[PDB]
Amino acid sequence: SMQFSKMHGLGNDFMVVDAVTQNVFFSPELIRRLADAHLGVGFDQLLVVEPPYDPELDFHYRIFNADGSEVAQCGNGARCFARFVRLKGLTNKRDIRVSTANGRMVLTVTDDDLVRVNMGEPNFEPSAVPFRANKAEKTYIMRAAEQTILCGVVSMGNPHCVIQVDDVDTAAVETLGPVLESHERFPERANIGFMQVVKREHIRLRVYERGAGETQACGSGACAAVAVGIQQGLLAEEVRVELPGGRLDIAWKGPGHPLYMTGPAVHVADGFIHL
Amino acid sequence: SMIDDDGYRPNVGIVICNRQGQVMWARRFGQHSWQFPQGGINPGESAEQAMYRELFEEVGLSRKDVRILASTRNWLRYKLPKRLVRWDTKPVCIGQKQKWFLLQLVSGDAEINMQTSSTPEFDGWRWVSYWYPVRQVVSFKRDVYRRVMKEFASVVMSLA
Ligand SMILES: Nc1nc2c(ncn2[C@@H]2O[C@H](COP(=O)(O)OP(=O)(O)OP(=O)(O)O)[C@@H](OP(=O)(O)OP(=O)(O)O)[C@H]2O)c(=O)[nH]1
Ligand SMILES: [Cl-]
Ligand SMILES: [Cl-]
Ligand SMILES: [F-]
Ligand SMILES: [Mg+2]
Ligand SMILES: [Mg+2]
Ligand SMILES: [Mg+2]
Ligand SMILES: [Mg+2]
Repeated sequence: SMQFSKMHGLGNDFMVVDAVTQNVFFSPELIRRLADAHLGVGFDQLLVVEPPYDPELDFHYRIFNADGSEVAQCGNGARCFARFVRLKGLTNKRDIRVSTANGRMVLTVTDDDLVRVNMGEPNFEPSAVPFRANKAEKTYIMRAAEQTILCGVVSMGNPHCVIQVDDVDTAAVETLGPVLESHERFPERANIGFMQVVKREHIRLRVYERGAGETQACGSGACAAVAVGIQQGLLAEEVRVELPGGRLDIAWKGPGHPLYMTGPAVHVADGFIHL
Repeated sequence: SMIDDDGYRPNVGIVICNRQGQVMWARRFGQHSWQFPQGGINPGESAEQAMYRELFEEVGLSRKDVRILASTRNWLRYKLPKRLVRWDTKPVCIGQKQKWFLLQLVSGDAEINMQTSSTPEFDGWRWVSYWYPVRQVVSFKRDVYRRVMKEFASVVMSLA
């Protein structure tokens, strides 16, 4: 009987499998069966932990969707993965080096059992967003419908446009979101963040994702909002970010430094299923 | 001979770890496949005696270069790929039956030496991360390696 766990990170339900000490091959058919809530286990995504391909890494892991395809979205599943391998005694390291479909990472498990990820250095150069503007500004003006908006723009590897609001619950995420997401000044569209600054160290956030609309926990959007807020002199070096899906903590010493994102992973259950 | 009635050669395998929790990974002489050291128990020796002998023969480490941290309880068996069985050689050996030892290297890396013998089995080595061998070992040994590394994990994940 194959052992598995259920975990929750970034507002997503993961089924998580130790494929290091268990001998299992995840065919697309097996995956789609396991995704079935009645025939199988049921999950948003399947996270499979494997031995490393590189002798200097600790593990490799893959993420599969319910269709049975491997998903390659940067940092996806990282927090559950890091807590899973420690919880199951596959490692005792606090700095875990892992390869994924998107490259490699060093994940750090903190003393509070949170997982910190190095997200790289934010880039504010409009050309790298991409964003249509002559030179970088801490704030930009944009016309959106017959309304004008101030915003910051940054790339965390993907494009972001961050707008200050007075309350995220009373934000026109659903009308202003689409208008800016495909605004003509974003030739590749952009994720639209609505940032309510509670304190220099505490924001609330909703994110209208590029192409996907509002989601529960957009990690790169949390990073982008805090990076913009810091670049604008509004935010401290370490910021609690409250999202619909939960809480992240961002830390950034400003240009010249990488930005860090720290998040929880909940171990929801263990189980087993005969294959 | 040592071949048992099922055709299994008694054998001892060695997982050598350092203080960083890496394990020693050794290249088969004149080939490009890598593995842990292992070797046959000779007539009249215990598993642990064969282990120390093969250890010095293959890796050049003495009793005082290492500490025994653990060993597996019972035999773990793997079958040779049918293509590699020498059916003409009496009694026929279809695989090996192994007791595995977890050793901590307590001396410096310089004490490792792969040429103590006339017929060295390895011509290179390196430290690799603990689970890397489970992927990289040759397929017909993978089930044994998976079980060995699973059993030894708690001991290694305790040297910090
Ligand atoms: N491809 C591949 N083959 C391997 C690997 N490891 C072992 N073999 C082959 O499997 C056969 C037996 O190997 P093992 O079970 O490891 O045992 P042995 O090395 O024979 O003695 P030992 O347990 O150390 O005392 C040999 O083929 P022969 O019997 O023809 O001897 P050969 O190819 O050497 O001419 C090895 O070459 C590997 O990692 N990759
Ligand atoms: Cl990294
Ligand atoms: Cl000796
Ligand atoms: F040998
Ligand atoms: Mg040998
Ligand atoms: Mg030998
Ligand atoms: Mg021998
Ligand atoms: Mg031998």
